[PDB]
Amino acid sequence: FRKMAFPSGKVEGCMVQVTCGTTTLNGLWLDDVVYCPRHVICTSEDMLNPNYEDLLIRKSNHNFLVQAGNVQLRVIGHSMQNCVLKLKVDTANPKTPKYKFVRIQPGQTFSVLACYNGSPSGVYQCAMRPNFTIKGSFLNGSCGSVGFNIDYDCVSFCYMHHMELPTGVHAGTDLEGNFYGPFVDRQTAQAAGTDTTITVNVLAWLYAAVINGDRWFLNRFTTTLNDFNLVAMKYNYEPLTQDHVDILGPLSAQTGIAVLDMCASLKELLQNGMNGRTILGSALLEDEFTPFDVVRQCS
Amino acid sequence: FRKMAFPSGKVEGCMVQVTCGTTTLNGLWLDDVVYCPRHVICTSEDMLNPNYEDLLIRKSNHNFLVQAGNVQLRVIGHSMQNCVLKLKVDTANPKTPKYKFVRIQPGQTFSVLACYNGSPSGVYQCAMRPNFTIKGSFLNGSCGSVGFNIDYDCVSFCYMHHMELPTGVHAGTDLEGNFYGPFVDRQTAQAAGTDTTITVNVLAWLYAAVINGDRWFLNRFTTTLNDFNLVAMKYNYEPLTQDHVDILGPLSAQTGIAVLDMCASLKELLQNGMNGRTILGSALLEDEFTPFDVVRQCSGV
Ligand SMILES: *[C@H](O)[C@H](C[C@@H]1CCNC1=O)NC(=O)[C@H](CC(C)C)NC(=O)OCc1ccccc1
Ligand SMILES: *[C@H](O)[C@H](C[C@@H]1CCNC1=O)NC(=O)[C@H](CC(C)C)NC(=O)OCc1ccccc1
Repeated sequence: FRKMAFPSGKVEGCMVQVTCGTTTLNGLWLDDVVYCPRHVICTSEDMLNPNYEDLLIRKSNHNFLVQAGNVQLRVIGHSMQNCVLKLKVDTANPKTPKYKFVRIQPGQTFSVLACYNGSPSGVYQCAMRPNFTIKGSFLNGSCGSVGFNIDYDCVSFCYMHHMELPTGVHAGTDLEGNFYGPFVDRQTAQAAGTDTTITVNVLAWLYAAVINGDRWFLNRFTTTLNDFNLVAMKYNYEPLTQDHVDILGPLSAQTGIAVLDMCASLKELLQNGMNGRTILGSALLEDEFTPFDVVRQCS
Repeated sequence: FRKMAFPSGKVEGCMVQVTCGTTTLNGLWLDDVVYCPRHVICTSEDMLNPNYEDLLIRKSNHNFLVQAGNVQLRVIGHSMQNCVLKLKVDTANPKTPKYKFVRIQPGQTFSVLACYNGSPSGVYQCAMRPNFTIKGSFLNGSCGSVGFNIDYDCVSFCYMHHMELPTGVHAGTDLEGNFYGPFVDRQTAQAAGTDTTITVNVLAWLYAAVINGDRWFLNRFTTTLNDFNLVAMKYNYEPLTQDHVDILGPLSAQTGIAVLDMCASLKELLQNGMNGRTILGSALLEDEFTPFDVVRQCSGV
């Protein structure tokens, strides 16, 4: 049982490099449009406090240098949608997959294809934290890298990278240009809300540990849904809903452990700690596997 | 600090399915050759105790179904090389990347593209353990999935998947069909040797901590390589090779911390524990990041 990302080939064929003056970042080329973060139009001084509409009206098509590998693509239009710039190009990307733009909810997961200068560097799995940050691995020049899920050949784009907070976590937008969370695309120190742990994910991962022959944390105690949620909230865990309990149904049926029995197990785990033991090789309770992630990997 | 796979697109374009009778696994299509585990030619019952030379005698080119998606590739020749089958097909794969076949050492990492029915399913980072197993995530029908590194557009294939051991770890071959470790492709009870911690990777991880400012564990001592190796073995840590000292060179230069000084720091951690302190926010010493993985992630490679 490992943190597993989607194969990135369908997205790799869409990455390009976008340059305006001195600033370089990545763009997503679908059909005849290139999507990228709007702060590519900023100089260093601009970034500190930009007025984007005012900055954008002063740009021409030829201020945008888009490169797909060695080939320049000619920009023939441009518009702005929220924090995302849409560059109309004179060539259609032949490698455009079947795709959709989706806005994901907190606790959901996706794969990130980290890119620099329009070239893919690495792929890894992330979750949208409840405070709408993501614990990523991004360096300078990674903006415009996207997050995605893949279902039967259709790529669901859910994230585009824009920045790193002073705490080292990351913030971005959906493909419509709207930030996840209370962040803005300005070069200013920004704090996130207090993060919480994704409870339904922790339970899914505890079920993964059982499917893989680890049971040390189980007990014979029981709990009601409301009594578990009281303890969970006390420990900065998100509430468990009945929808979550249902979503865990297959994992419960597979292992024969009722959801509320696994809740009792996690409650003890939260109140006693792990006593220096590990679960699936982890000294901490892991919350970036969804129930579907566990099912996909285990079955 | 997270495990990051290589982008998998160059390998995805090479995955096909190979069927004999009812047995289907994955194959690797490079130029006009398809590489796959030789037990594709086994029936359910023949896997218990297979005679591969005799099983292959009864096979002809026309007994092999090679498909890229639903499109059949005609097999025009077959041979066995160690535990892999090489199927000559009549079409050169137009998506063949620049590539090499390499045999990796214990402790080296690679990305695995897990495939089923020749269809890629996920990608994750693995390390070759010192007992020559990998802690993989594989299901029925994953055999023939490959593990690989990429350097400057050249894909180095290092692993092809063949089996699961009773402890739940996995075993396989290089792309010349030579098993890593002392395993055989027979459905027999086999057991991985006792595992050990990958010292060179723990050291890499200590350097990564130092690069990020977490350096409380740096002590005022040093040690010789031989003295360190003798103590490390007492803690179930691998001995260091001369090549291990050399691949730590770049991190040693970047931090100004001598490799043998860092060794003496790790020794103190082994003899006294961490005293309830963390390193990169972990209470456990991590051993599946190589020196290259640390560099690759701190740079924009
Ligand atoms: C895009 O390549 C870049 C990604 C950052 C670079 C460092 N790690 C990343 O993920 N984005 C920015 O540099 C971004 C641009 C703004 C105009 C949105 N700025 C940023 O991330 O700095 C945030 C920050 C500002 C001031 C203090 C502390 C952090
Ligand atoms: C090839 O797809 C398969 C991979 C196994 C399937 C379960 N998880 C895996 O990694 N390899 C075999 O089935 C292999 C074939 C022999 C000729 C080497 N046998 C094997 O792995 O035996 C152990 C085992 C078999 C079936 C389920 C679980 C373990």
